[PDB]
Amino acid sequence: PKITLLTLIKTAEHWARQDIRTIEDSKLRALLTLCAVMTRKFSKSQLSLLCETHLRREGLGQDQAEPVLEVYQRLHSDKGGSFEAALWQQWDRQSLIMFITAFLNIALQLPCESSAVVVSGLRTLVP
Amino acid sequence: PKITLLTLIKTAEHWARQDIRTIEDSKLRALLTLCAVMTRKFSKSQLSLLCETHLRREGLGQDQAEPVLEVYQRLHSDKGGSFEAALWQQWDRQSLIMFITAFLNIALQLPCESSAVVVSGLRTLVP
Ligand SMILES: CCCCCC/C=C/CCCCCCCCCc1cccc(O)c1C(=O)O
Ligand SMILES: CCCCCC/C=C\CCCCCCCCCc1cccc(O)c1C(=O)O
Ligand SMILES: [Cl-]
Ligand SMILES: [Cl-]
Ligand SMILES: [Cl-]
Repeated sequence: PKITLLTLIKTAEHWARQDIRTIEDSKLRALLTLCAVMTRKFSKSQLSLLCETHLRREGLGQDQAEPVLEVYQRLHSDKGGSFEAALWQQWDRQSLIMFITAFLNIALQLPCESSAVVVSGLRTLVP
Repeated sequence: PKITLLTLIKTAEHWARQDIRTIEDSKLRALLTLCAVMTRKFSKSQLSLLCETHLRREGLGQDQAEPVLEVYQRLHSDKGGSFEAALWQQWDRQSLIMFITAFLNIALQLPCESSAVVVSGLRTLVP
């Protein structure tokens, strides 16, 4: 199966509605990759909104704004999956589960662009 | 209307099939924006394949690989729509229409990730 943009979305849709509390680590690791790839499909200007929506959904305090944003920024700028690998090792299983579940749900709802000029023009094309 | 990843794909699907000869400059300009945004949803490592697929579809020789790749590279690394705007100025309508039609078609079929480790993992998640 070819990993097109659409296939990537469809995959996120499926796993967003799954109970992943008792999946294998092999699939959990892949889901983290899915989150990283998806993060890089958003403009860097949307990371702050992604962080905001994450805090809101999971009911985290504003004290977690800095660390949650950092995770998204370093995923967005990750190369060779070095940070993604660190995140896997450093965090426990449950923490990764909740983070992944949150993102997959958020990602499908948030716009991938913030630029007003770009958004204004793209809205004229939407069927 | 919310410019999500899915909305972006649906807009590309629609306009890929449209005969965009005789359309207004406003919408033709917006389509160029769509191409630029869509280009940056591909990993840098896929630009070479995007170029190759472009040439083959349009029936161009390999002598056109360098100029076509340059366009995709500069769209990919564009900031503030600087290069995007220069394309509009420099290019004629037909050169721009042919490029847009070409891209919108090929983009929906090609993978947005090349890294075998990423692809291998994401493949295990596809429903
Ligand atoms: C049973 C033990 C007592 C429990 C109650 C008292 C202990 C409180 C902290 C225990 C972790 C719960 C999540 C809160 C931490 C925010 C997420 C985070 C931040 C930074 C590094 C991480 O590695 C993580 C992470 O992995 O979650
Ligand atoms: C097995 C060999 C590894 C050693 C190789 C060389 C050293 C370092 C590798 C790269 C960073 C290693 C993790 C530490 C920094 C990212 C961890 C993180 C992530 C997200 C939020 C955080 O708040 C944090 C955090 O504060 O830790
Ligand atoms: Cl941490
Ligand atoms: Cl902990
Ligand atoms: Cl004009």
